[PDB]
Amino acid sequence: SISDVNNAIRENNVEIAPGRLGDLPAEKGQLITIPLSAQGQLSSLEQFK
Amino acid sequence: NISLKSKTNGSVIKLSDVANVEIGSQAYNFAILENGKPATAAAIQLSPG
Repeated sequence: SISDVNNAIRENNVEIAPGRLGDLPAEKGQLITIPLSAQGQLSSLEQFK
Repeated sequence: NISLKSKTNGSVIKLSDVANVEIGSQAYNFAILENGKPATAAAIQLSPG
């Protein structure tokens, strides 16, 4: 049903949330903090098909 | 003591099993040092004019 198609398009194109490594509170002795992101969106036609 | 249903064992477990619950700052962004001694402070600004 159309609900299935809409739900699949919702879930596969998800917009994962950005985050950071080594954020406060932090362990003793942490010297490096780096932002990290994950791509979860469909890019072009091929993935959608 | 929050109850949580565990899939593998089939019996109820407690939140303490899968997490440590504490009371702490809502955000850990900022910190203060008054004379090298930890403390807390707030900055007062004045309206223009």
